[PDB]
Amino acid sequence: PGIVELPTLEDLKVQEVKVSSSVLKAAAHHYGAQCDKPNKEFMLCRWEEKDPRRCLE
Amino acid sequence: DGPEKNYEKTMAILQIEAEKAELRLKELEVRRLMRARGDGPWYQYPTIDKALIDHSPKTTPDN
Repeated sequence: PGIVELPTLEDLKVQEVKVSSSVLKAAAHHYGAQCDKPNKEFMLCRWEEKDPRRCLE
Repeated sequence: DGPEKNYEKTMAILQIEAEKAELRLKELEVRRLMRARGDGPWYQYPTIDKALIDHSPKTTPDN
């Protein structure tokens, strides 16, 4: 009934924030205020496209 | 009464009964065609209405 499309390994390569839970929570408030433009556009695309494979970038 | 009474009157009996006869035969077959194909005003069975569904954004993205 069709194919499954998923971007190859090289596409989903990126260094991840390697800090732990407490670090993120402590800086979460200031992180939300500063880096919201990338957050808002990412999750808006997540809810609109309704597919991570079209929102990996 | 003469023969024009019973003659024209019996005509009326036959014509009315003939139209009634053919309407019945049409109804039996119309009812059959409606129940089989379903593309008709009657013989339609309840389906869940769309307005019950909710389009508001949910907690999870993928919905």
